[PDB]
Amino acid sequence: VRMNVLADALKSINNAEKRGKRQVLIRPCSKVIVRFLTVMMKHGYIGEFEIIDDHRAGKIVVNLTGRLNKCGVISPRFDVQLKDLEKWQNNLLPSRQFGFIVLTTSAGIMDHEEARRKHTGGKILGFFF
Amino acid sequence: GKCRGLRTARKLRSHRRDQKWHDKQYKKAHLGTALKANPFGGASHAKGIVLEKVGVEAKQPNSAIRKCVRVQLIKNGKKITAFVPNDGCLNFIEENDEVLVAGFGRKGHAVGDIPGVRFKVVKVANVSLLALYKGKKERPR
Amino acid sequence: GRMHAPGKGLSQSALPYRRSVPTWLKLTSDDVKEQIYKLAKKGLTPSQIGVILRDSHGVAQVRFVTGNKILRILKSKGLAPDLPEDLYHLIKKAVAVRKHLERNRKDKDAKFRLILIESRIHRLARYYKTKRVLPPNWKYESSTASALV
RNA sequence: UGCUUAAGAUUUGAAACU
RNA sequence: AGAAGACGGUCGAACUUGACUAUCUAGAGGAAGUAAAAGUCGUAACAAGGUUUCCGUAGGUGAACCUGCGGAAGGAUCAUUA
RNA sequence: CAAGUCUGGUGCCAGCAGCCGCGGUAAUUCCAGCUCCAAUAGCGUAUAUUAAAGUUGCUGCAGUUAAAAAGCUCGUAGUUGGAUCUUGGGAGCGGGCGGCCGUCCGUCCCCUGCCUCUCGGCGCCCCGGGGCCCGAAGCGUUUACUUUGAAAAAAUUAGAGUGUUCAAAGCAGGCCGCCUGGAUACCGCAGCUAGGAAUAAUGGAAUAGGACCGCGGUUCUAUUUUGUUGGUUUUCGGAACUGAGGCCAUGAUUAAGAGGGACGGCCGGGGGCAUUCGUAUUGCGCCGCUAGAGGUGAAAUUCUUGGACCGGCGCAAGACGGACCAGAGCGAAAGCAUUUGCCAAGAAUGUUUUCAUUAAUCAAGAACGAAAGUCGGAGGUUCGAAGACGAUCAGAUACCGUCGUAGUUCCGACCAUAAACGAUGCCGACUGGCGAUGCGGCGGCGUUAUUCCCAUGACCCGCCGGGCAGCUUCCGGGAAACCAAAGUCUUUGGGUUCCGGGGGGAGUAUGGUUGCAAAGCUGAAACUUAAAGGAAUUGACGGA
RNA sequence: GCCCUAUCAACUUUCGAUGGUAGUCGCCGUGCCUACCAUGGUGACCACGGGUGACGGGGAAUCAGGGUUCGAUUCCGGAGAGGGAGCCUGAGAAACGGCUACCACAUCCAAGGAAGGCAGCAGGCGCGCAAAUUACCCACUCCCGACCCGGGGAGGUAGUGACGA
RNA sequence: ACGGCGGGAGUAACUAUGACUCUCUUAAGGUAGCCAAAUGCCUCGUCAUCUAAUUAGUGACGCGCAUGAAUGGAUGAACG
RNA sequence: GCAGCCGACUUAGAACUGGUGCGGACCAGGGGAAUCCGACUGUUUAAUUAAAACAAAGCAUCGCGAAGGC
Ligand SMILES: [Mg+2]
Ligand SMILES: [Mg+2]
Ligand SMILES: [Mg+2]
Ligand SMILES: [Mg+2]
Ligand SMILES: [Mg+2]
Ligand SMILES: [Mg+2]
Ligand SMILES: [Mg+2]
Ligand SMILES: [Mg+2]
Ligand SMILES: [Mg+2]
Ligand SMILES: [Mg+2]
Ligand SMILES: [Mg+2]
Ligand SMILES: [Mg+2]
Ligand SMILES: [Mg+2]
Ligand SMILES: [Mg+2]
Ligand SMILES: [Mg+2]
Ligand SMILES: [Mg+2]
Ligand SMILES: [Mg+2]
Ligand SMILES: [Mg+2]
Ligand SMILES: [Mg+2]
Ligand SMILES: [Mg+2]
Ligand SMILES: [Mg+2]
Ligand SMILES: [Mg+2]
Ligand SMILES: [Mg+2]
Ligand SMILES: [Mg+2]
Ligand SMILES: [Mg+2]
Ligand SMILES: [Mg+2]
Ligand SMILES: [Mg+2]
Ligand SMILES: [Mg+2]
Ligand SMILES: [Mg+2]
Ligand SMILES: [Mg+2]
Ligand SMILES: [Mg+2]
Ligand SMILES: [Mg+2]
Ligand SMILES: [Mg+2]
Ligand SMILES: [Mg+2]
Ligand SMILES: [Mg+2]
Ligand SMILES: [Mg+2]
Ligand SMILES: [Mg+2]
Ligand SMILES: [Mg+2]
Ligand SMILES: [Mg+2]
Ligand SMILES: [Mg+2]
Ligand SMILES: [Mg+2]
Ligand SMILES: [Mg+2]
Ligand SMILES: [Mg+2]
Ligand SMILES: [Mg+2]
Ligand SMILES: [Mg+2]
Ligand SMILES: [Mg+2]
Ligand SMILES: [Mg+2]
Ligand SMILES: [Mg+2]
Repeated sequence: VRMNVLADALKSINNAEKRGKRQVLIRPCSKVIVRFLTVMMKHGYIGEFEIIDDHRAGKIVVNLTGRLNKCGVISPRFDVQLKDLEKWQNNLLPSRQFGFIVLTTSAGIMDHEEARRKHTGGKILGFFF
Repeated sequence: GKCRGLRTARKLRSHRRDQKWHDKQYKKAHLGTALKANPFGGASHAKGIVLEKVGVEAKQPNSAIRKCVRVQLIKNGKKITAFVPNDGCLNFIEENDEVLVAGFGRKGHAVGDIPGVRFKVVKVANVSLLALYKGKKERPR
Repeated sequence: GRMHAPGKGLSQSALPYRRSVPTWLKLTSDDVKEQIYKLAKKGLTPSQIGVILRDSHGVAQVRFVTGNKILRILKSKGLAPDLPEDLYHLIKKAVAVRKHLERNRKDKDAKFRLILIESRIHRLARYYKTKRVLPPNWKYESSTASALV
């Protein structure tokens, strides 16, 4: 069964691109996933989504544009200091121009370019480009 | 890998620590009884004493009789088929001498056409064989 | 995914979004509490209670009208049996099977289902010995469970 | 609308851009 | 003040008598195994290889191999009619 | 892998060659001349070893057919585990989307508790009263994680400076008594400090011994003062024990297209025990007529005038349940088909019932496991290993044909192996369609019977769950045959079990262990070899 | 905070194993040891037992990032002087270029007896594929003493030297 | 059921016991297995060990004057 | 759960003392490593042979349905 919902959603958002869809539905509503989608929205990879509320694990309907190559998820979760984040973006992204490793810290969920601002590191959740 | 947890280290390391033993170059070189059953004992040269001169056929397309020397070693007491490399240099070897045997070069393995001969001859009676063959030196009479 | 069966079935109830009460139900929250003190005092399991209540009384969920659920209601008075009913019917089942094996030696199938009922017992009883509805010296002994009828 | 019908020595081949 | 000397206790190497780790000798020859340009008797296998092959199990025979009792198709049938 | 088809000798001989390969009377590869190359005061040959090796794989491997997933479920450690609890407000500057609000983006700052109406009150506003705003003294009931701060022997390494005539080194030296230098950085795993509170664990009230807020009781102890001072009593307080109260908005998150459990009608060669029927096969009996009947390619051993073979009536016995029977159903797998009955179990669907993470996979340890085989007992129709015999053949100890023991069947104790194959581990989803077929359910024109019709049966047209399957396709992959999975994989990570590292030696030796035996589970090396093997293409070939 | 092995899965305990009390010894704290009572302590999170061609650490060679292999060897810290036990003087040693005995190896003898220890520098024997002068000097750096002043095969300078640069 | 189980000399590609047979006459012609044994004349057979030294013992080789399968062959705890 | 009465024999744990002597007489198993034959128990040549011989359980053959088999 489902040990990671965020890890069955970024694959359910991976299999709609290689087909060429427009809008898709995900079954559980995590607060992590919600802070994740509102990370990808600030960079404008996707459109504006919405959440559906029953009194359960709510649902989400995402609108998709055409700039989203591959959204991923790391398992398991690690700890990444400031001298490891270089050796992750060395060999987990295409180039140094774009792509966004995303990681939670004690300050909140943010990308690595921001983690350099705030001089902070913490546990990793995934990557998207 | 197949398990990918955060605290699965004694499973990974006690799986690699077993499956290393099925390598061939790890098992022959590292612990095991190959260094025990090496006739040299983990070294690159060995002296010996000749006891007989014999020849060995060659294998397929080829048809000749290569030349070999049965040698008994000093430090163990085992018996080795050596090889006389050059042309006609069997006629400089007389019985009950000392030869300095070197390994051939495929790490203890049969080579070329010659069936099962590991080791070759470098020096004879403390006279280097390239000089005894060429002419720079001469057998001590 | 079932426990001891390869089935993957999907068939159950589905409560709607609307939690709230209907209008033709004029019954009070404590008149239903007397209907329950009546029925369980006569003697009936909590599930069959929630079946009778929606077949001759017209109530969907008792949680929506009263404050708490059925067994928790009974629990604050003293009408609940000590062992729960689903354990009770997996002992009545493992008994009627051990009887069939005793009169039938060559029944390998009932010999095979007995081990799995025994596993769902020694698997529940250590859920209840941590939720602490049982003393830690309660043991499903094989040949004396029939006394605890 | 069907019966049988064993065997045959060791060796010996390779291609360049203007 | 005290030279030798003794009683017994202690510390105890060392000596005759029991078990474990690693190394060695004649080693029978009984038995194997592999490897060697050209030997003998045969035809089991690859074409329906001339009895369709192959696994599991027992029994037999100079040799490969044969024959039974439930499997598989890696087969020569993806099919045979109201 | 840079560089002679130069000349003379041997003629599968002698020899070179790490690998493919050369030599049998014209050898560019052999022994020699000539010439030619690469490195140069150095160069080759052995051995140990690291990179190349994503051929040990945490980053980063494979498991249908090539090496490869236990026969099948259960199961304690272990490893991994669904959703849910706090939003915010002002202070400033840089700037441009827009008719001084601004709709403002960027970025810094400020708005955690008192144990302090006991620390004890540094200032500071407030009107001897306590008092405000606020330096610190000494807790604030947690780990895991992250950032900072101390601490960390030199040499070495990385590195500035310098002109030993340069350089590798070395720490010196440069100007007319003078001026310096001899630096820095880096230094995991744990412990101490100091802030951070997303994620990941773990806590309270539901037999209410509940948490505060005060009034009443019973045992206690320390001091300053009733002058100096001795029993006793309090005040003031600081400890228990204990009676009736008042009060909070007074207390149980939701009920997973996660899971258990109850009920409801149904289904099926599912399993165990009993009951019944059926021709046939062999054998036997009495009759009926007659010289052949079996049997192979062709024949013979074999039976027969004491009547075989065929025909009819009967009768015993022990097996097997066709045709109906299909790319249909059930079962964890092996497996399961005559009628009838009893004993309990189980899937799927229906469900506005129930409890509220009870779940997933699984080292050791366990149940079942076709055939054959073993020790016992009954029962022995038919077939039939071993065996004898007749032909065939050069020879057949084989296929062919007659007879035939052990076995084949039943109950009881064992053994645990198969191409136990879909030669594809289990849970989880996800991403195209098209027709079908099977259980449960939802509607519907209409025929069909019940007739007296709602309702039950049979067709017909649709919807939904899951169960074995099927065609078609540029999803996608793959060495290719081929697959809605063998797909979502260099754009590499959903969780979690077992197992392979060239071929043979070899599933052998020994050592343990279960078993009455046969045999089974764990399970190496020594040596030996450069190919063995999988998928497609062309040709020749076939008693296809 | 460590290398290989489950063909080592159960161990320890009146032979002190794990604890309580009072003592003895010793520089002090303790089963370190006696006397009396209790029956406990570790282990699949790999105890116990066995191997190691194991001296440990600072570090060295190759390397993208990860890592593999080597560290006998000039600096720090421990162990030992043929093997094992015992003890004196002394602040400090179970010391060995100090003594007492056993075992093994070993010298001179008038045959009564005596004495010894290179894994200190040189140099031979041996074993080996495998590794240098029985030279010179306290001047340098430093150490010892009663001490400016005497000593030091520690050390330095030369000889061998194609490890290598 | 008593009882029986011999022969014709070499066949290769260096010793060469000998492959595979040669070869067949009077009913078939010593298989599985064991040994100088309580059965083997030559005999104190040859080899290794047991002893200062072993015609005996134990282990092995088989060409067995004249071993052998219910005239029973090989086996192995307890007992004498 | 206490008092009082009667009463049989054993086992265990310490202390002292004797010239190392203590089951003090009687009673009272020498032991190990291997071969051959027979399975064992049992029985016999009274008066020279008690064993490797017969027996024995197990195993396997043969005649016979009563006027018959022996
Ligand atoms: Mg990985
Ligand atoms: Mg070759
Ligand atoms: Mg489960
Ligand atoms: Mg030839
Ligand atoms: Mg064939
Ligand atoms: Mg055929
Ligand atoms: Mg065949
Ligand atoms: Mg046969
Ligand atoms: Mg047959
Ligand atoms: Mg096939
Ligand atoms: Mg070259
Ligand atoms: Mg290597
Ligand atoms: Mg591979
Ligand atoms: Mg395979
Ligand atoms: Mg399999
Ligand atoms: Mg298997
Ligand atoms: Mg240090
Ligand atoms: Mg949590
Ligand atoms: Mg039928
Ligand atoms: Mg297992
Ligand atoms: Mg039987
Ligand atoms: Mg038969
Ligand atoms: Mg035959
Ligand atoms: Mg059978
Ligand atoms: Mg059986
Ligand atoms: Mg399995
Ligand atoms: Mg291999
Ligand atoms: Mg191959
Ligand atoms: Mg050290
Ligand atoms: Mg790497
Ligand atoms: Mg490595
Ligand atoms: Mg030191
Ligand atoms: Mg001493
Ligand atoms: Mg000492
Ligand atoms: Mg000295
Ligand atoms: Mg000495
Ligand atoms: Mg030394
Ligand atoms: Mg001095
Ligand atoms: Mg010195
Ligand atoms: Mg020099
Ligand atoms: Mg014989
Ligand atoms: Mg003997
Ligand atoms: Mg005889
Ligand atoms: Mg017999
Ligand atoms: Mg014997
Ligand atoms: Mg007797
Ligand atoms: Mg007598
Ligand atoms: Mg007598």
